[PDB]
Amino acid sequence: GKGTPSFGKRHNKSHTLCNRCGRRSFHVQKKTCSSCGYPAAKTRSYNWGAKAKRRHTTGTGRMRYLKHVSRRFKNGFQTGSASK
Amino acid sequence: ARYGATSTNPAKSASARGSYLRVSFKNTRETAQAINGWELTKAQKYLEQVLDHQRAIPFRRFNSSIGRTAQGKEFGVTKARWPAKSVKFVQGLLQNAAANAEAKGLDATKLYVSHIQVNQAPKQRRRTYRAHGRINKYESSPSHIELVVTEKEE
Amino acid sequence: TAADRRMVSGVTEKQYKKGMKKMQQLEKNAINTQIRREIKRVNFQTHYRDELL
Amino acid sequence: AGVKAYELRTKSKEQLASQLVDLKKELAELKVQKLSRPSLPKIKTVRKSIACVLTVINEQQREAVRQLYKGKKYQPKDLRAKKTRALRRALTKFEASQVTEKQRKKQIAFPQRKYAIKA
Amino acid sequence: AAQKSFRIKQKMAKAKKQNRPLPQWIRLRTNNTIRYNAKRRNWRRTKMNI
Amino acid sequence: AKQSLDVSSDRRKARKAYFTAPSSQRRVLLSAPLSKELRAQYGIKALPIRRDDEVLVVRGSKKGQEGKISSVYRLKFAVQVDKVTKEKVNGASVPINLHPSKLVITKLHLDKDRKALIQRKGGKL
Amino acid sequence: AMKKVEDGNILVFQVSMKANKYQIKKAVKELYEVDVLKVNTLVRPNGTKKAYVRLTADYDALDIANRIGYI
Amino acid sequence: SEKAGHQTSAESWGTGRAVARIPRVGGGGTGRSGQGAFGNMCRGGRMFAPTK
RNA sequence: AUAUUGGCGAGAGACCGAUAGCGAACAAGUACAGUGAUGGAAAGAUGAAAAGAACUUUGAAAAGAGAGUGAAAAAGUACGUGAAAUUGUUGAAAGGGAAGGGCAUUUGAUCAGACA
RNA sequence: GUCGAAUUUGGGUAUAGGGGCGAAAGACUAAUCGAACCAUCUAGUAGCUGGUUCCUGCCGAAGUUUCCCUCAGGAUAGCAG
RNA sequence: CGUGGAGGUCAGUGACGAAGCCUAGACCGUAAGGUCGGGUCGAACGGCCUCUAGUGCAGAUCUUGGUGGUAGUAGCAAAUAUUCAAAUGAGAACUUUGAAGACUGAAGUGGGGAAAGGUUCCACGUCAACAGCAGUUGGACGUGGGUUAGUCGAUCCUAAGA
RNA sequence: CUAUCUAGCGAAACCACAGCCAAGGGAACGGGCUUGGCAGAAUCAGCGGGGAAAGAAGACCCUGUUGAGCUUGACUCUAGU
Ligand SMILES: [Zn+2]
Repeated sequence: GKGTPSFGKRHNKSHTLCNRCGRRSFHVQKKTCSSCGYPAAKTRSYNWGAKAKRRHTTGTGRMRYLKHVSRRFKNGFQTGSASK
Repeated sequence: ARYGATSTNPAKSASARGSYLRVSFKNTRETAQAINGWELTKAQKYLEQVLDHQRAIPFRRFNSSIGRTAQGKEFGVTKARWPAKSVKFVQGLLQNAAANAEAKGLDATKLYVSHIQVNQAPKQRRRTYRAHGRINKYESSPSHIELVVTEKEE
Repeated sequence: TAADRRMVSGVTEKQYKKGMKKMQQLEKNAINTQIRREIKRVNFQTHYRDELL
Repeated sequence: AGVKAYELRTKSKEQLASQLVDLKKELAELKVQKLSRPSLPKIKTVRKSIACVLTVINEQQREAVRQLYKGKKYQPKDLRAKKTRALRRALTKFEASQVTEKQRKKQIAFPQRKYAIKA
Repeated sequence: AAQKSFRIKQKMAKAKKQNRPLPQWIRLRTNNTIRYNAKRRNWRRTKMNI
Repeated sequence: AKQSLDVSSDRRKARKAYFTAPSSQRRVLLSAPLSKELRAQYGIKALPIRRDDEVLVVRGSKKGQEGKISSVYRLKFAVQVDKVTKEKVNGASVPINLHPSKLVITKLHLDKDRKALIQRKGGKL
Repeated sequence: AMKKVEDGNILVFQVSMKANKYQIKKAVKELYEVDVLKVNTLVRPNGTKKAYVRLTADYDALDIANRIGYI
Repeated sequence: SEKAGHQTSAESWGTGRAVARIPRVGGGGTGRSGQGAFGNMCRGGRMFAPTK
């Protein structure tokens, strides 16, 4: 049987957790991930997947440093001590 | 907590209620119509004879292909059943309406169950698993119950 | 005993029981929603073999 | 509520470094009483007090290393300016204001003069 | 498995801490639209794919 | 009418700039008028409300009930007054959430940085 | 864990995740001024680390637990 | 929005199934997967002649 | 001078008003499905204020009946108004292998106003 | 039916779409194979099928001529408003 | 004729109840539809002259949501089989103990493990849901506890190969 | 062991409205129309005559200025050599 009796032989994973995007896409035999190619330098992104860039672009995360750059521009990238 | 079309006065009445009870709707309806209009001392005697398999509950509306029996003769029907979960939930409200007619001061010697109706509660879903990988519903049919006993005036 | 942790921080022993019984029902209507709406397009397969003739 | 940073700039380096250990001793005893008493709200202030010490310790060592590199040609990349990467690779206001010796002789002889139209 | 790696034991320990109902003092705040813990997993229903 | 292009006449932009105001822009939102003695004594129309001001109610069903500001609950945009309350059927006496606009200030909790505040609003001693 | 304090000389601590059985044997020497026979270590299923340090036959575990203050 | 209703990747099921020939969202495990798309009769679809 | 459906900050509308408008007014690219690329929802409104029903009594309990709060529980966290399908009680009437409809009147019910 | 072998099988690894692999059936390639799955161009095109939302008033047809890879369709003349 | 919005006007209606909804109650119009009484209900909405359109549904094996008849019906029938007393309990064919009766029968219904799952292990509470009958029991719900290495594995080395 | 009867639990396909015939005419094989035969509530277990029963925009045939697999000395090219 190709259905229910052959779904019982599925106990060996072929993808594991990626280390740079943290989702089960890192293919073990190829040794490359498939949502963003992890041993590659640049992340995998395509303009035919316009929706699949909404889930991953700039803004879906903490933005630990970039969220302050717009405030630091307004004051003008000043430095030094503050005030009275 | 409003009730059905009770055409009696509230001053000599006492009422009870159950909501979202997980009895069958189609059996608690025919239980509630077996005792409609009766005296309270004779409905309580009758409803526990049902549990001892004498004097069945006459099924009138929801009675398609149920089995025929001989205990339906006293009602003039040939199809009757003895629903046990239904009478245990109607007995639990006749005992609650006969406890509110003591706290209101009425006499339990001449009460009669005047208005009694059931309704349909929101169903409770489950799944059943059919052949060739299909999924189908498996729902409960719960029921609200309202009940009003009243002193027999003239 | 973490039972007193409730009793100092809002919740009472009684308020937990009537609160969880509402809460365990607030998940009951939602799972009754999920079974009802999905039950139409859940038998809708793709590659059925038709073992006849 | 315990310490206050204006009363910690004054205290010298070895006075802070022994005050910080005295706060870590008090903090560790408070995580024992929390195991036996359900609420313990004092443990917020002791945990914000070793942060107030540590920001005063680091305040002094950044300052003392800055006058150690004062006026030198190269200071570390922790004391230079965190302007954006595009600004640091850009020309300085002397380098941008460099003109050739021919374009400098022209600006002193034929400058842009201002004028009007009526007489 | 039994002989497991550390970066799945670090993941099933987070799922242990997230296997908690709503705290009951949450439902008492001013504008509290939350009423139950809707991201709540159970090992019978939903396998986590880690 | 509106004349600068920095102010909005939008409904939605002005209710989002009210319901999500931070807890110090809610300080001026909860101002309260002074009675017709302090307006002759000091010389302001309104001050931002503060805890432990003695106050009087001019609107509502609790009209003409003196009290004292017990807590400025500037999260529900409400203030609470003690010596008036609501006796529950359980026996608890919860206080009432008033709004600072429906009050009037009778005795003022003077202070530094409020003595100076009245002076910059042209007030007196 | 009280059974390990009272029967044996085993003090049980929750240690930080980056400690490595020399930083625990030396911590209990520096914090509590005792001697440690042997440190054992497991990583609890709530993702924290638990260390069964063991005092050595002349230091007593009840006296150290009482000086700390968890009896 | 010119991409309103055209976010989904819906392909019509065909005719051998006993349901209409509108494009239908594919997948499973959500309530949406199976529903119609891309039309103006559909819920979640376009409008007819989107305003320009 | 020019381009700008991304970023940041503003102003606006003969635009949509929760099956609409972005997929998302809400812990929404969230839950969930797939080995994987990818697919991807549903889900807004008690009241001005929780004053979210103390107490009594029947029940093993949920609950019920009173009582009480409220302008109103014909607003009681299943909470604005709450349509239809479909359902229950009560009231009227009809009924020999369908029901319904058209013209005409008897009978019952019901409604009526210039002169009223 | 075969049951000591052209045996059965675990794990590792190799080959990926006009490509793989085939003791060869067009078989198998994740319930998909005489060319997988996913997203996009894409709202592909259709002389073909179904549907096409209020009332009243007045007038009211055609299946015929000619040409067309024309015959389930058009252009043109006709009738009609 | 009707509808969503726009300019104008009626110094229009409205918490002494606007819109909605219900009504084998009334009236007008050939009709599309308009007006009124009653009930409900609680915050906005109309007439008229013009402007504008995402403007009128019985159908599309229409779309989404909801509900029916069928129907208390089909059925809940493989894996040999259960019974007595007691205890707990509001409640016992089903939970616990005891007494019987039996089965798997050492390629086990036994004891362990590799994949895979991930807290299911274990105790104390508890039965709204789930366990397609039941439930006092539970792999369920609620709160916690629990996995200890110089020798056991990884780590180390190479295989086909990357 | 089912079916059957009871306690508990409790779905689905399908459904314009529905359900007694004979002849007639009719889209040329009516449950309804027309003329007759007639006809008494509610129903239970069977049963396979009928409902041109249900299943799926006929898999055969034809039409399409609709495709695809494959073949060769079809037309137009092409890697390679
Ligand atoms: Zn990745």
